Amino acid sequence: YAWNRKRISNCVADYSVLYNSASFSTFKCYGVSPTKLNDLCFTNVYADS
Amino acid sequence: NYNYLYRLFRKSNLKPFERDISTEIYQAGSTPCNGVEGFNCYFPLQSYG
Repeated sequence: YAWNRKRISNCVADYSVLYNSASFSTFKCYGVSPTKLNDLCFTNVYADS
Repeated sequence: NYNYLYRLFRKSNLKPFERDISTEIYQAGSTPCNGVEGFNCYFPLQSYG
């Protein structure tokens, strides 16, 4: 109910070996593209973990 | 009546006045597919309820 609002943005979502790592859970963002994460800079993305 | 099937996505974009009768799937994410085709492969066509 008090979900977070940390502004984790304007960074690099590097995923090259992250995708290869099978132990990883999930990183594909269908909002824009699973591949469009490396050089994508996030405007004001807020995490609600 | 599920006899009507429509495509979910195509690797290439539209091309005017063309028909596609393919059934393979692309390695997208989650459980993309096995080898080239088979189980854990999301069908590229969905029917209409």
